[PDB]
Amino acid sequence: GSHSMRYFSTSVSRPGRGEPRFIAVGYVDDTQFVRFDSDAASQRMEPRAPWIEQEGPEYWDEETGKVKAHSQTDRENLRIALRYYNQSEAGSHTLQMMFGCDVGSDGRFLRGYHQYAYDGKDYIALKEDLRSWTAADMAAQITKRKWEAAHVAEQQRAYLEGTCVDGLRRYLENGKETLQRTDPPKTHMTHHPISDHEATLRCWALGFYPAEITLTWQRDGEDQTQDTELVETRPAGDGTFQKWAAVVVPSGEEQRYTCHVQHEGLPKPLTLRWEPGSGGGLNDIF
Amino acid sequence: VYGFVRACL
Amino acid sequence: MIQRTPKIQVYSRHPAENGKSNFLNCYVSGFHPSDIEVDLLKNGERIEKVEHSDLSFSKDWSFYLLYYTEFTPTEKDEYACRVNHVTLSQPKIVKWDRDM
Repeated sequence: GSHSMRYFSTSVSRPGRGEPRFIAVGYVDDTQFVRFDSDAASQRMEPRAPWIEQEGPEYWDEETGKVKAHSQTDRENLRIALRYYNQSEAGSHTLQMMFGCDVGSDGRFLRGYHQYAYDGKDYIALKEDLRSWTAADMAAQITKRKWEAAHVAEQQRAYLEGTCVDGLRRYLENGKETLQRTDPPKTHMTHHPISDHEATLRCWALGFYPAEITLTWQRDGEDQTQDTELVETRPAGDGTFQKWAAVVVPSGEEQRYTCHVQHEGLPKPLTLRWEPGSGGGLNDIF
Repeated sequence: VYGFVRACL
Repeated sequence: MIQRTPKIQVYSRHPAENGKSNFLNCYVSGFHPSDIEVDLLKNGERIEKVEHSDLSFSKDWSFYLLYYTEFTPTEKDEYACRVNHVTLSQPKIVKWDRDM
């Protein structure tokens, strides 16, 4: 199946309190494997996954140099943005960046990304063809014109289409154990009465990986599109994820509703009903 | 493998 | 300038059961700016040694962050999360409910 690598960076200015803070994180799919913190003691790139340990000191040197440089370059940028927008230096501002690539079952290149965001909104972005940019405002328009002159795009297509994918295939093979792990979700339901004539049906999915998943409430075959409560998919804290969906059911008609679960770990979508043999039948025992 | 981010706005 | 208040979910790593070690989580997401105060509370008082994930963000540029600590659920103790951000007037407190 498809896979992807991503590096996320965050730079925040601290008026009257020193240098801005730079936090860089790297993921392969939903698994974090590295990080960098400018205020950190070591002041060097660090491993956040077991399979990235098996790396020579040359890796940690190169990586530290590249990311430690990205700190400098983004610190410089905040300054520039201040001038462009005529903003006061006594105020805090954020600079977010995100770059990376995608692959298919093949291990072939699919899509690339190089993007920036200032104060929570898009600033400039590399288009899908990896040959032209998308400038949000007139400030970015300048940048876009400069970057075109400096050929920043081709330097970046070189990384994305080339290096980027190589390092991803290396991590997917050198990290088979975890990275190609497909954990099915451990479902079940909970019944919660709301009033004297209505009740709530919770549908749960736990310990699943990857994080992509789909819970669907259905009544007699039709989807409870806009009558269904749903939460964000949250990390369990150990690499797996959790999620739940709910509906108010006119008490008495619980069996009419069904919960459907789709996930990469299941050889087939599930169907759960509020009864024994579907997510709640361990109460006929001791 | 991290990239080479060295462009100014 | 754009600002988004956090979304909070306070839950246990594994299905809680009294007298067993487990993990208390508090997940904040969809917020901007990034600085945010988060404290886990045991019976109202702040739980000391706690750990959080490395700052990251979603496709829509908003930040997310997981705060956790090990603990032992008991039939009596009540655990909660306390979050503060600039978009709030008062620090927000979300109780831990092992059911919903």
